[PDB]
Parts: sequence; C-alpha cells; structure tokens
Amino acid sequence: RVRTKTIKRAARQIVEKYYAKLTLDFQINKKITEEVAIIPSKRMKNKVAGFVTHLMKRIQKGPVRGI
Amino acid sequence: KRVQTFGKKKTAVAVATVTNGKGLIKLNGKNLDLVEPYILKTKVYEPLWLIGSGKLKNLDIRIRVKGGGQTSQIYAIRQAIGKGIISYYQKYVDESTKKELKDVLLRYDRSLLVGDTRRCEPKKFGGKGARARYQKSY
Amino acid sequence: PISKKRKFINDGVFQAELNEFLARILAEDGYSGVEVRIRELTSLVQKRFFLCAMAQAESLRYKLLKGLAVRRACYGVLRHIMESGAKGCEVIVSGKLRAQRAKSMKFRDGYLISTGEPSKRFVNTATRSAQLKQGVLGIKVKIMLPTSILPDNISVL
Amino acid sequence: RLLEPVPFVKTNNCIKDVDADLFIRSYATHLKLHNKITYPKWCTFVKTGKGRKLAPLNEDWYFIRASSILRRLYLHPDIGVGFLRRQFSSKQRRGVAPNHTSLASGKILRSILQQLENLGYVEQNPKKKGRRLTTKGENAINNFARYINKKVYN
Amino acid sequence: YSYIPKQNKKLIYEYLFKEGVIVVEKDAKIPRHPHLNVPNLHIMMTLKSLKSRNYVEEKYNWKHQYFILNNEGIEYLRE
Amino acid sequence: IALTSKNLRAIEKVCSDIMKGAKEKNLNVSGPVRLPVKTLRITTRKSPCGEGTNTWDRFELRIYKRLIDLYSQCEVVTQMTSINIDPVVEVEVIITDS
Amino acid sequence: VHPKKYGQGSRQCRVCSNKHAIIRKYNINICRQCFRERADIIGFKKYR
Amino acid sequence: KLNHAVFIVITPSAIAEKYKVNLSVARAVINHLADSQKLYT
RNA sequence: GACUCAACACGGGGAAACUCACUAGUUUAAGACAUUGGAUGGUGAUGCAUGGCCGUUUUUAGUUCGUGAAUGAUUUGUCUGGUUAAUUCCGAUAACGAACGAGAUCUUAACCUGCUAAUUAGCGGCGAGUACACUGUACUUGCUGCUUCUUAGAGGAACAUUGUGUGUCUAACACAAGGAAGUUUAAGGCAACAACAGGUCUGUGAUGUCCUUAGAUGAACUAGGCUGCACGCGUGCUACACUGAUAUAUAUAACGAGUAAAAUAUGCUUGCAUACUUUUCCUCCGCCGAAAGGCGUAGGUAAUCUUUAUCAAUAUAUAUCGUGAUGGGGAUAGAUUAUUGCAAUUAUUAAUCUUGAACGAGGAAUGCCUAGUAAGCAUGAUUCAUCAGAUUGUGCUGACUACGUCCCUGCCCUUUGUACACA
Repeated sequence: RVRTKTIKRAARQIVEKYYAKLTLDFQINKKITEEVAIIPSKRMKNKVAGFVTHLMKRIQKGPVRGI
Repeated sequence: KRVQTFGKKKTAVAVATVTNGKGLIKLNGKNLDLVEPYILKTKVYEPLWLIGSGKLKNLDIRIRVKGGGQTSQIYAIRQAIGKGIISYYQKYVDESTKKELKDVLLRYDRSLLVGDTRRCEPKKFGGKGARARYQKSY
Repeated sequence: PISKKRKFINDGVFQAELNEFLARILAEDGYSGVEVRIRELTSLVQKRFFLCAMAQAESLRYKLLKGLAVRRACYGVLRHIMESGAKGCEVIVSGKLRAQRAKSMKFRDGYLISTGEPSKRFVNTATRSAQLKQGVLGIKVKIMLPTSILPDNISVL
Repeated sequence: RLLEPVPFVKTNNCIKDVDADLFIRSYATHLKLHNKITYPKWCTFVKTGKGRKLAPLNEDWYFIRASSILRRLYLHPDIGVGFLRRQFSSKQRRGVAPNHTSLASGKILRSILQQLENLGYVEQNPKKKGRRLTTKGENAINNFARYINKKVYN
Repeated sequence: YSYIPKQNKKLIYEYLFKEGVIVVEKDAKIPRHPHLNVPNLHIMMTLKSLKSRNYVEEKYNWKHQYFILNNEGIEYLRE
Repeated sequence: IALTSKNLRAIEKVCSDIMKGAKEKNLNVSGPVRLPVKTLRITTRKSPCGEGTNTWDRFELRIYKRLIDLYSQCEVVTQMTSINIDPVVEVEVIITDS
Repeated sequence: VHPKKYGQGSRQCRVCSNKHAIIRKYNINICRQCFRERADIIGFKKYR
Repeated sequence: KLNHAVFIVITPSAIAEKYKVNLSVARAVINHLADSQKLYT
C-alpha cells in the first residue's frame, strides 16, 4: 500500500508545529490533522492522518529521525 | 402500534410493516407457503423458528413484493423482516429479549441482518463477457 | 410544444453555432463578453434564429501567419503568458516547417500537470490550424490557470 | 408433499390464500362439469401461441386458460389481452437464429373474454378500462375458494 | 430555361437594401426562404455574382453564408 | 413552480433562494420536491478510420429538475425569479390555493 | 428529381455535409465524425 | 437401440431395469400396482 | 481502404431507387468575373506532403532539469540491498535539490446523517364496504398526520482501524475482530518523455502539390453490383440430446426510448390547381383475422400514457416421449397470407403448413478466464421506412480452483560480447 513523497513530506512538515496537540489516539489524531492541514481530499487526508498516527507511535521508544 | 422497515440486496427491494394483530403475516395476498419453491420456503421459515411462534402470534406483518430475481427477492424479504422484528422489539414488545434475539442472530448468520454488496458490475469493452475478450486470430 | 431533452439538444446545437461564429468573427479583440458591430451581430443572430488562452493563441497564430520567425514568435508569446501570470505554458507547432519531413518542437516551463480530472479542471486547452505555402500548421496552446487549490500542494504554517 | 406446515395465521377469505396451479386445475374441472362454456369448436385447429409452434398435447388447455384468466384478473384489478399474452409469453426458436420471447395468440383470449362476458363474470366500464371481475363474480370465486380451501384442509 | 426575371432581380436587390443582413443558405433545393417569398434557387448565383464583383462580402459557414452588405454596394446597385 | 437545468450548484443556489423567499413572504408553500436524476447516455467510437483497435466511449449528460409550490401573486414571484435567476436555468410557474 | 422524405436520401448532415454515419439519437441530426470534437462544445462531457 | 415392450422398491428407473421395459410403461405399471419426477412416497 | 499481435461483425460498412468512390445509359447548365478570355467543384491521386484524431511500444514505469563532480561522444544523480500499484519509499551513497509519468483525483454500488421534504411516489388514518375472522384480511372510491420506505440536495463513515506477528525494527506485509466497505472496496476515464515514415486528404468550403470540367472526375434520373461462385481463411448463431426434446401455472428487473405530412370537398376531365385539424412516436382499449396487421378512439413533447403493483429467460412442478440421427437437429425448397418500402424479383420482414441435410462433442492447432467475475440464460440502446445471428449497456442463474512463478511466450532492469546503428 505504502505512500508517496507527498505524504512523507507532509508528515515531516506537520507535528513539528503542533505536536503537543497530537495525542496517541488515532481518531483524535485524525480530527487534529483535519483542521491542521488544508488539503481538501478527504481520502488522502485520512491516509495522511493514519500516517501521522503510525509515526507518532514510533515516538518515545527510540530515535525517529525528525521532529 | 405499527413500524416500517426496509431490506435491500441485489436489485430487489423489500418493505416490512410490523403491526399488532392475531398473526396475519401475508406476503401481499399470497401466503408465505404458496411461493412454490420449498428450497427457498426453508429460508423463509428459518427466521421464524429461532424466534418462536408465540411472539409472532401477537403481530401482523404486511409484506410487499415488487419485482426482482427469485433469490434476490427472498433475501430482501429476509432483510426486511429481520429489520422489522428488531425495530418492533426495540420499540413496542420487549427490549430484554431483543438483546438475546440479536445475539443468536449474529451467532447463527450475518447476512440475515445486513445483506451483501455484490452486484452486476458494468461489463467493460473487449468481449461479450463482463471480464472476457473476443477471440483473436493471427 | 417541445420536450425538454430535445429542447436542450436544440440549445446545444445553437450554442455550437454561436461558438463557431464567435471563432470566425472575433479576430481583432479578445473575450469582451457575450450577448444573450454589436448591432449587426444581433441583427444577423435574430434573422438566422427567427490571460485568455484563445486570445493568446490567436495572437501567436497571427504572428506565425504574418511570416515572422517561429522561434521569436513563440518566445514572445511565452514571455507574454508568463507576464500575464500563468506558472507555465506549453506550445506545440506541427507541420512543414521548412522541410518535407514533418517535425515538432516542445517547450517545457511551469508545473505542467498532464493527466487527471483535477488537471482537466485546472488546465484549459487551445488548438488551431493555419494555412501556409505547402499545407497547414497545427498549434496547441496549453496554459494552466493558477490554482480552488490544487490537492497535490501541501503546506501548513 | 403438496401439503406444507403453516406457522402463521391464515384467512382463507379469497383465492389468494391457495395455490395457483391446484386451484386452476380444480376450477377447470368444475367448469368441465358445469358445461358453462363451449370447447370452443373453432379453437381445435389452433395452437396456444405462435412461439409454441405445435399442439399443447393436454386436451384441457382451453379450460386451463379459462381457469387462469380470471385468476390473473383477480390478481391484477385492471389488465387486458395484451397483458395476458405478455404473461403467457413463450419461446420462438427461429431455427438457427437465437431464441427470443413471443406473446401468445390474442384471439383465443378475446374469445375467452367474450365467453366470460356472456357468463356475466366480467363487466366493462369506461372507468377502470382494464378488465375487472363483477361483484357477483367476486362472490362466486370467494365461495369457490372457501370451498376448495376446506376440501384441501380436511 | 429558368430565365431570371427582372422583377425578381429588382425585388431581391431592394430586399438587400431594406434589410442589410441576409442569410442565403448553401442548399438550393429548398423551395422557399422563411423570410423571402421567392424560390431560393434564384438567389445564390446572384449573390456569388455580387461577391465576385466585390461589392459584398461573405464570411461563409457550413450550410450558412451570412452575407453582410458593404459600404460600396448600395450606391452602385440602387438603380 | 418547477425548474430545470444541467449543473447542480446552480439549481441548489436558486432553490435556496426559493426557500428563503418563501420563508420571508410567509406563504402556503409546499415542501421541497426532489425528483430522481436522469442520466442521458450515448455511445461513440474513436478512430475515425477503421484501422486500429476499435475502442468506444460513453458520454452521459445529467438532468436536474425540482418542483415547489407557492400561494402568492404571480407577478412578485416571477420578478424575484427574473432578478435572481440565471439565463441557463428554465422555470415554469404553477400556483396553488390551499 | 423525386425528392422523398424517407430513407438515406431524406436528410444530410448539418456540419460535415455528408449523410453517411449520421446518428439520429435525440434528433440531433449531426454526424459522428464532427461529433467527436463537438462533444465538449455541445456541452456533453466525457467522464467514463 | 430399444427392444423393450409392455406385455409381461417401486422407483421408476429400478423397476424399468428389473422388468426390461420403457420408463413410460414402467410408470403405467407403477400406477397400476399402486391403484415430472416426484420424491419417494 | 486496411493484411501478426497492432486488418478479416472494421471503416459505426445490418448496401432494393441517386444513394455509392463501380457499370450500362440519359439529361442540366447550375462556367462566378470583363463570341472570346477566364474560374468553383471533385468519394480523383498522393497518410512517403500534412494538421487534427486514433492504434501501438504502453496501463508499464520510465523520462527530464538546475548546480556540482568524473580531451569526447558521455557518466552521476536516475542506485548495492529490503517492500510495493510503480525510481513506491527506506536505506548506503559525488552527489544535492527539483518536474513530469506513477500517484492523487471522481460517477456507480455500498452504511449513516429517523438530516431534507413530497410532485408524477410511499408509509397512514377513515366515509362505504364487496365475503370471511371475531369481543382486520385481498380489493376498490375521496381528502389529509408523516417522508427511513420510490427517489437524491449535501455531508460523514474506511484510515492496516485495533491488537497478536513477520521486517535492516525504518519503509512494509499476515492472522483475528468491530465494521457494508481490510488485494486502494471494487469496474471505469484521464496516459508523460518520444517514436512508427502505423491508419485516415472517401469526414469536412481543414489541407499543399498534380489531374478533370460541357461528351464533367459537378449535379440530377433508370436499371444493375457490392448479396454471383471451382475454392481457401477470420468473428459469430443452432445443434449433435434424457442434467434431454414438448405443453401447461406460479414467483419476476434496470438502462431504456418515445408526437415540411393524411384525408376531404370544389372546378377542369381517377389526375392537376385551390382551402380546412394534423395523419408524419410509443400506443391502452373494443373488435376484425391463429397470426401478421388493420379499423375509431384513452394517454402522454413525457417517474402521469406505452410501462414498469412490471417487459425476459435459464428455473419451478405435473404431464407426451424416453437417447432408436428419433419425436433431437433445423440446412433446403415448395404452397401462402399481412405489414415496411411509388419499387421485397436476388423469394426484405413475416403468422401457418409441408419439405427433414450434415451433425454420436470435433486431428495437427488455438482464444478467454480469478468473483456477481468464468460459463450459461435472457433484455434495452446504436444505425431504422424495414431488417441483428453485430456492438454496447441492463438483469438473472452464481461455478472447478488457484492466491504464485518464470518452464513456454511477451516486456523491464543490471552485467558482458559485438565486425549491427534503416540497429
């Protein structure tokens, strides 16, 4: 399924600005990203929000190369 | 009093009007036995046994059929009657038995409550079949 | 007494006539509106019945029909469309061009989105032909209107 | 085999509560005994439909037609000979050419309608243009249905 | 035969003068024009004649002509 | 009063204007009517010359028709429609009493 | 000359001026050859 | 080839094989003994 | 015209009168402009002059730029390796950073928003009940509580979601579960870089050049051919039967699509001229005739009328037969009645009867196939005055399986060898 450089760069751009707002819950991460970003495609917004969640669960247990 | 529910699988659609009465469950005019194929009569009869005759003796269910394939119509009828009995349990008769009814329903089968999404996909270009091609020569 | 579908078909063919007539007569100026000079156009329409890609393409078609250098004409019109504001423009010229061998040259500048329904919505098309000594020359003008906003763009403050 | 257990409460108030085929045969036999209508003689040399292309080989097809026309007339309040043809459509295998549907003959249904009109079972009115059963015909079919129902009951 | 009448010529000419915007149509077998009670067959040759005399101009289209009178034709064709 | 067009946003905006005007004028106005949409399908084939793999395209045009009813003078509603209408939208007027 | 209102000789295309391969659906009376490019201007979008 | 006749478990196929007769006359014999395919009685 | 994929049910090419580029013929100037000179038109040639369009390489994954770096064509980036819907990413990296293509994006279907309401629809109530249950039922005729149900006006819902695991613990995929939606949820459309000397100047008053024009290569009219056959080759339909051939009854849909002509009378002597409605679609009805079809009408320019509280079939069950080229099979011809068409002859189409061919499942060989999909069964639209055995769409019966690979074949990349570069 993977993803593209667009989603990778979007994930790198986000969180670095509003990390404290983002939590460990996938649904709340979706809701936060919904108003954090401005891209009007709901499907890839959901995709990138899931990307934010799966990147956030990589936090706090080792180096993550970013943020 | 009276409730209305719907059931849709394939092209066929079905409605279910659940009302109080003496046990008058009529498939429009023709009974639920004169359909002819006993093979599908068995599937018609399946939901009744898992619920009980006494519960349906107090309800009258009006069944309207409007076109569709032989299997699609009976499956839509099953969806409609399942939604109707669930709604009437949640509304008028009894809520405690509704939980056990839905539990045993989901235990036995899944298509009884919610139907399938399978439908005739628009045949593409290339062959008479939906995913076939015309024979090609050299 | 006409059915709605056949009425809309008649409206469509009438508007097709209108658009081809606009292409035929509108030569000296760009898009300045439509009517639902002007006196004679209204009279002829009544008697019969009873930035801009088109403008830029028309300008460059005039430039190439006048016999001026093709490279200079396309460079000038490309400067013009950049100065109008589009992120890029693609001009394709196909035909004789000094040789019996048919050839074509491409000019790359801008974003140049080339497929997808968002691309179709945000990018319009112009295509024409011109007569010359030994045939016709076909010109394709592609300008992308600056982007609602393009879905591929992602940016958060 | 023909009898099936019934868990819901019946009414038995009309012909809708009985099997179509068995009731059609029973009413055909009843009409045969009553001699209400003729065979008729002119229809012996004609097959049922153009698609059928041959004899019905049942020596009761006209009476089955007569027992089915009023059945469908009750089922649909207003219909006609065209609807009867569409209902009794069959296949017309045009030899090598692929099979297709074909409506039955209309004149035999027209003759059946004439016979029923003479019997008084059916009436024609400017309103409700499609054929409908008269009140006395409805009572007659109600009595016959409630009678055959009790016969097949016990 | 089909000799063109002088009355027809003068009538069509004064029609041009009084209207100024004329649609001649490419078809010739059409028996009559909606706004001209004259057989259409006697129109296109004289329109072509005026065009080749360079007194009128035509944009032309498929199944449409759209003749518009020029400023240098009325004075010559008035009589 | 019924309206017909092709694009959905135009009919939506004028329908919103219709309900706003009805609420402002306080008339005996029927509820919104949502007729099923009709798709008009045509078939065509590419490759004007017969050479090549013959391929076909499907072109669909989507109609949009809606209905409403009002109890008021015809002149005011027709003037409102004229001032707040698009030349690409066609409207017929039918009145109601009670 | 016997101009008849029926058959192949009854009508002709409006734009291409050739009655061959005329599609009469919706009484448009336009040739498909020109319709290929007139499909967008006619306003009849190609989606799928 | 067919060589069965009519002149001298009641299932049609079995009795047809037993009596070496056609199944139509076998059905006739079944009805005669008792007095389109149906389940066993 | 077109000849391997990438021609041969293709040129929307299902050709009875021009039609139609052909043939046997006959006519017209309809050759504009200033006898005479002199021009348009052309289904005439040239797709190896073109444009546009399209079919391929090619529905894959490749292509390019700025800077930098390594006499030159050039190389790098654009990659050892792991994953994949794909240079799709991670990652080591003389590369760093970018653009296109991929991606993404939307209609259909799919659940919810007891959101949004009722025209042309549904759920309801009662005014009367048609006969029966018993202390409403099938069905009508009239008004209106309401709009999940018939439908869409928008929005959300689905994101490997969660957990047990695989992974250089990064990029990934598996199992189970909530869930209509866990291979992107699936079918679609856009298709880059660039090319073929691929197809079309017979689609155009788009198109250069060459050619014809009065005994026309312009146009119009009659008839014929494209349908003829010693034969060969592609796409299809019907069958070779008993899960079959035949009749009878039940349960059945969607996309659909639908309105410059008849007849009458007058004058002349059936035809011409003249005036009145619209006869110029699907059609329900009542009959005429098995039928074809016709007669006078209901409805509708259209969820109202065809028609859709319903248009099909494979089924379903009982009955004739009972696997004998037979009753299977329907080629063939004969006898005909009706419509379409001023014209059915080369019997258009067609209800009926008669006629009764091969055919016992098909050698070398070959095509399509992963779930409402194979396969089988039907049906709407296209061109139609008439005619699908063609194409496309719609629906039904819902299967046998894989769940991966390069052994065949076809492409991609890397290395290597070239005396090939029209490769």
